Amino acid sequence: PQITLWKRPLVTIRIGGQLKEALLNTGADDTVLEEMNLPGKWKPKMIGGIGGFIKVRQYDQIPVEICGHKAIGTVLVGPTPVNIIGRNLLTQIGCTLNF
Amino acid sequence: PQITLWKRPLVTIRIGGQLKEALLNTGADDTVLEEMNLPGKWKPKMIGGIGGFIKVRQYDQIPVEICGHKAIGTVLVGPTPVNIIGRNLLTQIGCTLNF
Amino acid sequence: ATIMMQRG
Repeated sequence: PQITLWKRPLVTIRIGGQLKEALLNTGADDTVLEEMNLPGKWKPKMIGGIGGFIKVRQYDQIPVEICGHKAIGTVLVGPTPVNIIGRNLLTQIGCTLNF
Repeated sequence: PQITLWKRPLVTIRIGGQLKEALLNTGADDTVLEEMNLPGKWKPKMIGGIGGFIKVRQYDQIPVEICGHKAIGTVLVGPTPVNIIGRNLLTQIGCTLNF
Repeated sequence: ATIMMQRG
């Protein structure tokens, strides 16, 4: 589909039977979801942005469905004020910016 | 143009005869630029992101050329780690997300 | 890796 930007581009994503709302963010290299338990090993990581850095947990090969699209990749979990879908996954669903 | 997301969507913008590199960011409501001087009166403002809140300076009605397309709107200036073009200006140049 | 999410 074609998503306009009059409002925040929030969409529905499916993770392990969990359905959540996420922000399509071209300004994020990675995907950062709010606190949630995921199976598997994870490496500690520090990610930054406006304001500074926060510590998150990195999980790999996590299956995620975005608007009926299947995607699998790295997912960072930490105290994020909002769920963020980054470029690592956006490229997988063929998402582009157009004007 | 159509922009893919395998790399950061950085583009060149022209603001006040100055050329700068900025990130097309659908995950930002506003446009925030690194410290620089702009004409006109500005009001102090606080904005937030991943690592918390920061203080910025708000300039209104500033003309900004993004890859040749003209926009005129609010530009916030402050300690952002990277220049970002937010939705306030992206909507003005007709930018959409597609997949 | 930088996440540039920004809220007004």
